[PDB]
Amino acid sequence: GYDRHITIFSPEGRLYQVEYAFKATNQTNINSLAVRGKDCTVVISQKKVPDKLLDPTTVSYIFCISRTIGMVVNGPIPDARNAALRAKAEAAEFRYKYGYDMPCDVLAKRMANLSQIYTQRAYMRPLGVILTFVSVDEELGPSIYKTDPAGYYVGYKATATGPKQQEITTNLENHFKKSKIDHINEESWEKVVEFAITHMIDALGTEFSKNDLEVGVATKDKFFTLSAENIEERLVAIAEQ
Amino acid sequence: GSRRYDSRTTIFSPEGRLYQVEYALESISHAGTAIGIMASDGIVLAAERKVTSTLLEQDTSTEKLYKLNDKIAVAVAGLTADAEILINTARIHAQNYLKTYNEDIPVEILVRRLSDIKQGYTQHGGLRPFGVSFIYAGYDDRYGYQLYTSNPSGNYTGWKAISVGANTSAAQTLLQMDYKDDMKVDDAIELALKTLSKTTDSSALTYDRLEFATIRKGANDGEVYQKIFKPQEIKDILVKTGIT
Amino acid sequence: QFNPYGDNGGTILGIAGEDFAVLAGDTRNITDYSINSRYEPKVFDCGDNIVMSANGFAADGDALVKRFKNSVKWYHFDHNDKKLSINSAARNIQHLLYGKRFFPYYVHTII
Amino acid sequence: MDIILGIRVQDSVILASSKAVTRGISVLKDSDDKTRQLSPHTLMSFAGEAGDTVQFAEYIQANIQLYSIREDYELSPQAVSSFVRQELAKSIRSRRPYQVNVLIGGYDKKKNKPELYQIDYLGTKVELPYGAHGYSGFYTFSLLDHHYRPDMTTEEGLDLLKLCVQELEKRMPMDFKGVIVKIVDKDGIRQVDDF
Amino acid sequence: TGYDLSNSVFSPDGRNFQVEYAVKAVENGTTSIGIKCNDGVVFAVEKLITSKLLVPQKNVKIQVVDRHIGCVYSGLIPDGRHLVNRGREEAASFKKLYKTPIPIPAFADRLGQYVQAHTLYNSVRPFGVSTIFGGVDKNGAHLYMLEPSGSYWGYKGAATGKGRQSAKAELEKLVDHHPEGLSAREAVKQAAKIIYLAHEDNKEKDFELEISWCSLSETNGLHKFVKGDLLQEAIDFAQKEIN
Amino acid sequence: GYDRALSIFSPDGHIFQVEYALEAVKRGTCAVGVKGKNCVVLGCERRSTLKLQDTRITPSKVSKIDSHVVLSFSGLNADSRILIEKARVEAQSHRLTLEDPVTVEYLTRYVAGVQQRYTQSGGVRPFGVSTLIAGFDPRDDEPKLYQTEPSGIYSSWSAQTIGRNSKTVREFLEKNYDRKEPPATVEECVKLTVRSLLEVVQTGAKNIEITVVKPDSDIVALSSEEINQYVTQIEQEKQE
Amino acid sequence: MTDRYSFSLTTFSPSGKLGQIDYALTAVKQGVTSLGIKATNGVVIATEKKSSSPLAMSETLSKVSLLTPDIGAVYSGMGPDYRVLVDKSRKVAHTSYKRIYGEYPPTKLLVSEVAKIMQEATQSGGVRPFGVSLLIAGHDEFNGFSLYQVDPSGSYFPWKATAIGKGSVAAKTFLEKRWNDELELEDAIHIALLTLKESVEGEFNGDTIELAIIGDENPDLLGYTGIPTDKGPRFRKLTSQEINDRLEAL
Amino acid sequence: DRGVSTFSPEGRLFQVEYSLEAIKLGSTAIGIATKEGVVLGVEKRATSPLLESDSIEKIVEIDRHIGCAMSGLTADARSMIEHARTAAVTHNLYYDEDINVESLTQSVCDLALRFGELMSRPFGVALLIAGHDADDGYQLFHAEPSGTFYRYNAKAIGSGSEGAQAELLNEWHSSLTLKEAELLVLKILKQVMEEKLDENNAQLSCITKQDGFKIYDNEKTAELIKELKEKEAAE
Amino acid sequence: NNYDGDTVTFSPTGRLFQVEYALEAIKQGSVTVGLRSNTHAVLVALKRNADELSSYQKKIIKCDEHMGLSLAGLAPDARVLSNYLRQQCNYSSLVFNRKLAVERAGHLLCDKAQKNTQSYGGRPYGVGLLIIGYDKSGAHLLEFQPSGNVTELYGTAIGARSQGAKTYLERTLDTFIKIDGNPDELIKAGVEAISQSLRDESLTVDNLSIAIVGKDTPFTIYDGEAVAKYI
Ligand SMILES: [Mg+2]
Ligand SMILES: [Mg+2]
Repeated sequence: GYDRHITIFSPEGRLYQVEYAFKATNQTNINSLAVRGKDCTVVISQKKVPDKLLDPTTVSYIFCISRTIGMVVNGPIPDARNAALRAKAEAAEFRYKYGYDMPCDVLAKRMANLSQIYTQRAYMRPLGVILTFVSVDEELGPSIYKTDPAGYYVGYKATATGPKQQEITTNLENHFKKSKIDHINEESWEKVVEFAITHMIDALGTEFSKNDLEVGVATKDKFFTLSAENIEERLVAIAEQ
Repeated sequence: GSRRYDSRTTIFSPEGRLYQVEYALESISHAGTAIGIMASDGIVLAAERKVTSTLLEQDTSTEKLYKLNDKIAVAVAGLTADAEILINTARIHAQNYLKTYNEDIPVEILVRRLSDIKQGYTQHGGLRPFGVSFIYAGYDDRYGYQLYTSNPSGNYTGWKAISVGANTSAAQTLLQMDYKDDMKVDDAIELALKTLSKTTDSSALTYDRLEFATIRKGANDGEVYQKIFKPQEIKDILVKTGIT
Repeated sequence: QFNPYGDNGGTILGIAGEDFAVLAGDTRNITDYSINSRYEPKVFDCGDNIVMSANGFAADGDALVKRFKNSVKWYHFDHNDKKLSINSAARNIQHLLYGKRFFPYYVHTII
Repeated sequence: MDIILGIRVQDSVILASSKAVTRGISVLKDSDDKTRQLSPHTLMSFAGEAGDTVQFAEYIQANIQLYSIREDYELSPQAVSSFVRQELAKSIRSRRPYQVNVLIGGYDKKKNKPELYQIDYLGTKVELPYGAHGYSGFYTFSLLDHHYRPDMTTEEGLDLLKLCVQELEKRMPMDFKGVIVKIVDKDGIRQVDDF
Repeated sequence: TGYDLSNSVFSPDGRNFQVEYAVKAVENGTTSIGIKCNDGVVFAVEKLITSKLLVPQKNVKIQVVDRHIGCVYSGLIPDGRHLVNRGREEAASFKKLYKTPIPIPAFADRLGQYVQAHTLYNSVRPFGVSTIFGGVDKNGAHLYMLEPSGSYWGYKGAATGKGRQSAKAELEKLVDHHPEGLSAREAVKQAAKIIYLAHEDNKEKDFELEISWCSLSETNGLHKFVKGDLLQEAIDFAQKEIN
Repeated sequence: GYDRALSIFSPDGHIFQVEYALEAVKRGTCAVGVKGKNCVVLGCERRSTLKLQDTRITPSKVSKIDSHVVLSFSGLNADSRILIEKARVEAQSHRLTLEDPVTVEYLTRYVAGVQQRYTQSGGVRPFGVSTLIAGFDPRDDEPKLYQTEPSGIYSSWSAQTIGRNSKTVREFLEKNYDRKEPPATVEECVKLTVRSLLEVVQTGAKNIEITVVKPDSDIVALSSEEINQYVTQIEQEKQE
Repeated sequence: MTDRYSFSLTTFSPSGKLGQIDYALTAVKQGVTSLGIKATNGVVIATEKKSSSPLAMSETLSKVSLLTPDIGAVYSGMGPDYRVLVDKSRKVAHTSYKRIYGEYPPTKLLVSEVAKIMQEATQSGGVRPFGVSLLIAGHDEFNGFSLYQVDPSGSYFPWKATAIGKGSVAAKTFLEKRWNDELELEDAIHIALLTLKESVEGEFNGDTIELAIIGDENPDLLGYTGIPTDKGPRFRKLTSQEINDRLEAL
Repeated sequence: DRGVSTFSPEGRLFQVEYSLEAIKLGSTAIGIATKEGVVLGVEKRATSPLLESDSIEKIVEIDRHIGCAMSGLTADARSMIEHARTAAVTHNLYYDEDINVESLTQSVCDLALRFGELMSRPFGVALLIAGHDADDGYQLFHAEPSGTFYRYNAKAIGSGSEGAQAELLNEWHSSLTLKEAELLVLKILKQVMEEKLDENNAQLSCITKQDGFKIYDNEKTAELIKELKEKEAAE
Repeated sequence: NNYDGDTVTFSPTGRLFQVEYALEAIKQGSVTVGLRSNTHAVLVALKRNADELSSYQKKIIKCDEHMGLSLAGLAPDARVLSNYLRQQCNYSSLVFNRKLAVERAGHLLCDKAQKNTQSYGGRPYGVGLLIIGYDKSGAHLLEFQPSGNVTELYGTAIGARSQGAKTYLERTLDTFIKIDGNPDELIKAGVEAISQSLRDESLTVDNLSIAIVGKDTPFTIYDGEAVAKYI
């Protein structure tokens, strides 16, 4: 069974190395969530600093790819940084060649096409990561596009990734079946962040301090990540229920 | 390293055979039978297709019979895709000879270069051979009408009549039986069909499972016409010879 | 336009005796009408009882002397510390010079 | 080097090629054959830059001899001329082009007809009743235009050539030390061993 | 199985066993630590003395990158050197284009991406080292630790090799009992002690201590070796604490 | 490019891919060569598992390398074409630079060199071909017959055979060829050649091919016609 | 030392099977059903948009792709493989045809190029075959309307009508019953919607069904006027609404 | 399979060790080195009586002052001889002098280990390189496909070599004349060859400072076989 | 076991078997000793003949006037690594007019050996080297191991039975380290050390090889009649 070691088909038409790369996705034991406001796209990921010897500021799975694009990674950090550096390089080059900022969905497709190649060419292993790209695209508005080791990508109303992904998904599914719209009908990104953290707490059934979360926000013409204090501020407002 | 996953496509068995060539030949033996018969006054190419659905498009089609130039055609047995790679090579190689010498390529020289390519895949590069056998039907002004076959090994030989694909043992016996040198084209056409009729693996041999082509002396004298039969003409030549 | 060559003047002189040989040269280095140095030696001991001067363009001269001195070093390494015959040295230098046949060392060599 | 002539008659091709080889001030040689046999019934004469002409002629000769062995068959003069043209047309856009003009005189055994091809160093080919390269044409074409007839015998062709060589010896400033003449017919190539 | 015979193969768990086998060679190595201090970082390492035939002071294991970065590693020494040589090329090329000497986080990712790249192909072996490195950039001090997987984070303190667990626990003490900051000269002594404490596990042979430091106040933001007097001071402080 | 070492040593000190290349030769249709006193003859078995062949256009089993040297082979037909092509190119190249056609020994040494190169090059298998190379050195009337084999070793032979049932006919020639007394006439040498094939060849039919090389590029192949006249004659000489 | 895989990962087994092509075809068999029908005045290709999550916006993932203004493709099997094949198919239509002849390639010629790319993945060093079968529907001035199927081997065949993936056996039987050589395009759209209902388990409406035609020229879709001989694309994706319009008279 | 350039647990290269087995299967070759010259002798071993024995070339000239005897896969030696000749002729061109026999050998031996994933396998042939130079006089070298070369007063290689070498160990002294060495090589060959030694299935050569490297004609060797058989009848 | 197929594979314990197998070829190699004072550095190497008719494999190679090494194991690999070292010494001389530090020769050798142990289709060097050299910071001795591990020592020995010499030198440390200004006394100590690694056969004229480099001594090799003085 050497069809299990490289990206060639099994007799039942399967790529086991692609399947096993998906299992590496959950190896960090982190859950991430993404929703769209009217004006913004919010990404939230669990932040776990097990070791006290770690400098907690250097522990992040959210990346500022471009001025406008943010990317959160579910999977081991070396593959995460590999993917991040590439997408940064690809978004900069796109700008230089074509004279406008790389759209979220185009970078997602590009990174997915790169992922696809590793599933077809044998000497390249797939990366054990799922890439969730977020921006407020100038043509398409608030955008979530997500990439997997299979080289699959699609746009999302909202999405979740990690071990507890299914619980977070059905939680969000139920809100939208109810609220009956594409997005979180909210003015400020601050209240869409609050929504995101809330529905994460409900689905996971666990409580978050300011150092248990990582938050990224995409608005018109800048994507930024919140400090411990900007989250702490946001958690404190969630207390008023 | 990567050595672990290498089949070594270009090695000898302890008996001095090429594993991959033998297995490619095994592959071709399950392909629709193609027959070439060379008459005094022309050549016939008859190819039997695989089981075909009613929805499959009958007329605008040619999976088995391909034109190389105005004076040369091939019947294919094996992977259609592998054959088309080798065909476009041969078509170019024919056009290169024409541009260089301002003369149509002699049939053997074209057959040799294609055979020499196939040979290359068996000796170097660590790639699988082409799972294709060809019957070359062509005319040139040195040897007149010529029939050749090439197989995945890179071997090629000349023939008065030959089959490739399925049931070639059966077909080669039937041809060896009813073939004679003086035989004219219309006799050779009839023999080709009679042979497929007896070696086919379904009961009815209808027009829709046949590709047919003739290279005739028939034209404005001294020049050679190359005819790939329309399905109506295969229906006519099947009724004419009373197989339907 | 960049001229890769120059002329540092100087003059050299080799005379062969019966059981000795002299290789002499002035120690003046010039460009145009200026003196660069009043003592800049251009006659060198390359080892194996061999003396060498490459007079003309000092940069090409020093490059060649340096290459030949290295040639002596590797002759020892590759041929079990064998002494390099003056005739063998001469032939080696021909191949050094002709190695740059289409971009010559602008020097007059005497060993 | 200097003068090379060709004339196709009834059923042969006659190539005349100057014998002189001049290196600046001195005539180094007075018996040079500016010709290679490409196949038993195909002859090429050449003139142009020193070294390139022999190098090009011998290179063509080897290629045609290789083809003969491989196919056990002699290429038609048309095919050889087409091949040679392509080699020159190839070389004209080279880093250093071949500086060689050629006459290809062949007897096409399959068509029982003699053929003369004039190809310059650019790869400019023409089939001609009679041809020359360089300055040879300017003197002889007036004589050949007049006296030439498609149905001449070989000895008639040689006589018309004798006239051509005489006019050249009269009006050419350069002494080309006479010509070596060769005939290409159904029986192959032979040399008229004086003129 | 078969999953562990080729580098860059995912096991059905989702692991690269060859990277995990690389880690075993790291754990098998001598102890090495980094202590991040107020305005700098300190690197110390355990050098086993096979024989009194080792010239003391003369088999240096800590390596400088550029002028301002220290690197120390545990496991396969050649692999560590090869990674530093790459780090030096990366830092030279960064300086050449951008004039400023390479920031430590920027430098960490250069090694991160390079080491990660040796887990991508079956035609290369992962790095048989964990690397503790860092120094002083324009944003203050950074300590980093990098593993054969290409995984790296910023640390308050870090340890690897045989004595990684004792060191790890001894670092944890300092983080708690000095929350506001540890001084450069303090960290030098503390580093000497922790190497001595973690020599418990390589009890077999006795060893030579080696410290380096990169402090904005004490070394001007340059990586220098702790030699002669201040070394002997920290050796003495350490002899006292294993009593 | 494919790098793999396909020809490598085995613990017993054998190179199996070379030895297996010889097995392919063993299977090849029989080929024999016999030195006359002023000629060489190449005989070749041609299998009759198939008739309905066209023999005007089927590759002939003796190839001209130049006008004065020929090459027959036993083994893989496709492999032989590559060796023949290279040898024909090298022959023209030799004429172009040395201004003399190849000696049979030189042309042999070249083909042998190609065969050897494929026994210690990455990503190639050896040639499944042994060759008989026969002819006359230029302006020389002493005949030449050489043998090459997939390993790349080559040597001169008074007479030699290769391919299937070659051990049978090598035993025949060993018994029927006096070195002190080579076949003086052309007919004599041609006869001994056919006789050795008839130990192995089944019928006299279109089963045998003979090519005869005389000095000064004098190469001609016999048609069934003229071989039948030996087959007829030797049959009627079995009446003891 | 990066790519050492310079040898075929697809070889002949003793039985003469090419393992990896067979396995790629197995991967297509598991794929969601797609189909195509030739009418006399058009071609229709259609497939089911099976969503991974209800949170996915399945208009973003397009399974029916424009290759040229007069050629469309659909697939069954591995979506990512299809995506990169559409990208190479669009580019090869330019590089090796339009940039030479100033016009878009005819259907069978472009199909020939796609097939060639897929054949090379079947033989070239260090790659597996493509895990898709495409249905390519297109029109060109000198061949009229045509429909082709391309398999992992690089083999292609022209069809009057066919289907591929999960319920292809079922659907190919359905199409045989209902196909005649006198279908007007509207009739073939209707038949395609019937054939696709059989194989579609869940919701069946304009939002779960992707359907494109190669029909009449669409001046309204061209983007400019002023050149009388550029009349615009024959390829048109039907809107969510346009599909539901026909699901009335179903 | 396994790497072509891999070590056995013993710490030896598999492919080198396996090539050494191929050389043991090869025809015998002997060299004796004397102050009057070096002698090279080989068993020809014609595989059939029909093959013309003098077409077997297992002793070969490199320069006028260097000769070569081979044993093993002799086709593998084509390129080793070619390199050696090129090296010798090249050195003369660069230095206008004869190239030392040791320097020649070292050059040939540099080829030997340039193999693996440069050629695909090591050479299946050992060489006896024998010559004269002014600095070190008459020399015999044994060049293995391991890249190692040893200098020998006398050495045997091939199938007959284990016995032949113990036989040379006995009879070699530092005061052997050339004629003695010629006879001694004929003696030890006849002793180890399967078939019976005559002037057609064995061949001699020497290198003298004076007349350089010469391969002996069949007539010259035949008379040394007579001289050998006569000699051994006595006592 | 399964993990000794090539150098690119780690064992589950985390070892490189191909490197350990390369290390093995050294211990099969004939013994060689290195030792140095503050003024001189000496190599003594026991040379191995093939048989009674063969020469004694030369085990000491000169790299520059101020540097050279002794080998144990595959001699062709010693040739490659010595030849690489000669070029680096030569490069430092030509470009920087600078005699190459013995400590830097170590680093370059280490980094060259390492490359062969990390990538596919390579093989570790099958030789260990002892590098002596008098440079700008006095006498130096280096032990090179084909894992890439290079160590600066006062003395050492490598090859067959080298453990004998290595313990003698470990004992005699303070005796030989202060043989400054005496070349012969520093060699004698080396010839005594190498004798701890003999059995049955012992040092003859043409089986013993001594090299010395130091303050006023160009790296030079002593063989044959010029070592009789030390037996
Ligand atoms: Mg892969
Ligand atoms: Mg013209």
